[PDB]
Amino acid sequence: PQSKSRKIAILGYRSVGKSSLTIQFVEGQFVDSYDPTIENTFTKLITVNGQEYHLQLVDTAGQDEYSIFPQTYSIDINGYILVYSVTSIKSFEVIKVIHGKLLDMVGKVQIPIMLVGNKKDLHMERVISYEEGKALAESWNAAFLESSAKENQTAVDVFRRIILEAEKLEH
Ligand SMILES: Nc1nc2c(ncn2[C@@H]2O[C@H](COP(=O)(O)OP(=O)(O)OP(=O)(O)O)[C@@H](O)[C@H]2O)c(=O)[nH]1
Ligand SMILES: [Mg+2]
Repeated sequence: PQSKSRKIAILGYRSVGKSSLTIQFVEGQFVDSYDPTIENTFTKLITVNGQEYHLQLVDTAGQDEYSIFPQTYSIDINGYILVYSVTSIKSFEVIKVIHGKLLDMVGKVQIPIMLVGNKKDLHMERVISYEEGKALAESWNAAFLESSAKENQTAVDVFRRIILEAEKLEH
């Protein structure tokens, strides 16, 4: 099929850069301001290994350890991008919680999860190492990657990887 349609949900603690990361991939530029997100939805094309896709990304509202995981993100989503900020020990802690909640609701289903460490560029304020994010991602059997909403290439690879992990379970 010339074109496949896959829906992606982007979850994580507030201000980690879910929007920026998404904007970078879709529009191509790095938005420098900060407007908390209620929920934006972009539909962009992207080819992964010759297969073109009609990617529908759901850039969700930041969540914290207490917030309840929304049910519409619980069904009919082909892949999840769980992102956190390497400049925040808090985003990392919260992501572990959101991951568990996600798995609960999704029931016993083979849904592809991918962990992303954002703000790779903010060297001076990095508080989490690469190896720590990796370990976690390995505890989940999820593809791990670090990225920078300013480094467009790293933003494209995040969404490219989720597709890659998607097709894997399908097959
Ligand atoms: N230096 C740097 N700043 C970033 C990066 N990614 C995001 N930011 C900044 O982090 C702040 C918040 O980014 P957002 O994309 O709004 O984060 P968010 O998770 O969408 O925010 P919520 O919708 O509330 O969850 C903004 O100032 C972004 O410009 C990055 O890779 N490097
Ligand atoms: Mg936002």
